Amino acid sequence: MDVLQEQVFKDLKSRGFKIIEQLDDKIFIAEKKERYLFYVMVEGVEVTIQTLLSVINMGETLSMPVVLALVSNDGTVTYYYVRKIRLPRNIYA
Amino acid sequence: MDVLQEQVFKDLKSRGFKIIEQLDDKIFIAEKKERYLFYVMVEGVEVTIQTLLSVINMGETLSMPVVLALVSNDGTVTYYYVRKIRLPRNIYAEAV
Amino acid sequence: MIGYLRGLAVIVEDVEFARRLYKEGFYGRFLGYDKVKRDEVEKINAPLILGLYEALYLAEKGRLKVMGEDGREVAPEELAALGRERMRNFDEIYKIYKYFRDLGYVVKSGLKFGALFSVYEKGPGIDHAPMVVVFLEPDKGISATDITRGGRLSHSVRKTWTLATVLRQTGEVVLLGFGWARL
Amino acid sequence: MIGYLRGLAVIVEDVEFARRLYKEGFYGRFLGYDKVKRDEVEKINAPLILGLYEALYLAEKGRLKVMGEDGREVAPEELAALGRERMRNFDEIYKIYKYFRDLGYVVKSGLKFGALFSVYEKGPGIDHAPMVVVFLEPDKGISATDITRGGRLSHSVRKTWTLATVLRQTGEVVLLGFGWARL
Repeated sequence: MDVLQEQVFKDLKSRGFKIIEQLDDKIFIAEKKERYLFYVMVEGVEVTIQTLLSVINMGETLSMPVVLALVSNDGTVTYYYVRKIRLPRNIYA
Repeated sequence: MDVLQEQVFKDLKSRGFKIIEQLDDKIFIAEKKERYLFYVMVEGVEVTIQTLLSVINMGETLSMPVVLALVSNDGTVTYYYVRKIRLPRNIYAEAV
Repeated sequence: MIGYLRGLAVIVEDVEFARRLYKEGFYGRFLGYDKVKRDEVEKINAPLILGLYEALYLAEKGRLKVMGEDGREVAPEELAALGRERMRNFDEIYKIYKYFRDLGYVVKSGLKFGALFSVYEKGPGIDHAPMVVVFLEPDKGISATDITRGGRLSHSVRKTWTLATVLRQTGEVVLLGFGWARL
Repeated sequence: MIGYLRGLAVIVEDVEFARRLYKEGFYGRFLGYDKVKRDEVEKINAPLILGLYEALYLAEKGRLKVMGEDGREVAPEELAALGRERMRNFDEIYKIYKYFRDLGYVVKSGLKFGALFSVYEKGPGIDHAPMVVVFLEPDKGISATDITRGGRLSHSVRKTWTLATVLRQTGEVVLLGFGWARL
């Protein structure tokens, strides 16, 4: 089906992740010591802020850190953590 | 932008430029080794692509390189050259 | 408590006031110094420049009275109208500025970093070492390339950076933190 | 000269063909490899993946025949329609891809750089030094911060970078070159 997304599965599997569930296009849970919620972002494919915020919220609900799996137009995969910050008062204020 | 623009004049003077002519809001000619056409851009203040292209074209018309003087919201100045590229065919292109 | 509006920045000519602003929030920059430390402030006698967001904030708090070129007081709402006229997204950006400042963070220009703001706990220098804050404008989506770009702007080996936006529906300021994941 | 459309990329399973594409202008990437040298090619035995812009370009040039999942030919027109519907600004960005490619330059993903494309004369790898190409989308202006950002994305000590855009009114691809001026 989708060779770019497939590159993500292959990559994670190569380092001992198990794929637990696919929730949607682009969204899946996988595990290696802790479960993470993955969101695949293909180069050139824009998503709305609302979509991103929703995925981030899903993570909070499910109690799982969110990882964006970035995929280049020809299959290179790079991972970023993302979270919604709750910025505390500065201690050194 | 009195003051922000003035920061650019002060900085160039410090660097041994002289100011030759003010052409406009935010456009001027100044000289050190050669003459350049300066265009001042303030942090946060957007300028259309047409505007920038016009300035670059003025430099071509006046025969002078164009320098963008970038000014932070509190008066720090950084300079970039800008030009319109005329991209040559790539001599190293592999045979097809 | 006076500063003068001159274009898009405000200049404080009363050096004793200038010093108080800088030692009490690291507001502004002294010409032509930088990375001024608090303990060298007293031996500085130069004007202080405040950016429009800084000046507006201080006016709101009211730690500054801004005087225009015609000798009028320039009220907060006047400052904001000027910003809105000249700077795209001023209102949203100010909200972000104020968000960080109200929580006790030092907010400075992000221009040098290619970003909206640089945000500090203690102060620029010294030490430690800005959080780079990138703006998400209205109506704009996000893609993979935005994320790696932020990572590049980062000065951390972890490639950590923050995205700031204001949600149109609610006006909520929303901050997202990103960092490289070596999975 | 077959490749297989699978989502938003095309896979070439014919290795001898893949080697030719790679030799004849550094099209695509071999799975499991990067920056493969032109000589090293003969001892690679991996599929080649082609990004959509690459595949479209090669298809238009009659150098690639693309097959869909149903086993039918996908014409250049259908490839473009797929890109347009999934990727914002496809048409404009392809125009830019083509501009560089038609002039003989190797045009590669910009993702690692936080940019639209990375552009080479001799390719990866190498030697070497890609031009970072940043996109100016429709109806958008430029600010000082955009310029310093590009400077940060650059891998040159001169902070050199290229802005690429398509002019609304004329359709002209316009390239601007920026670099840090030490005055």
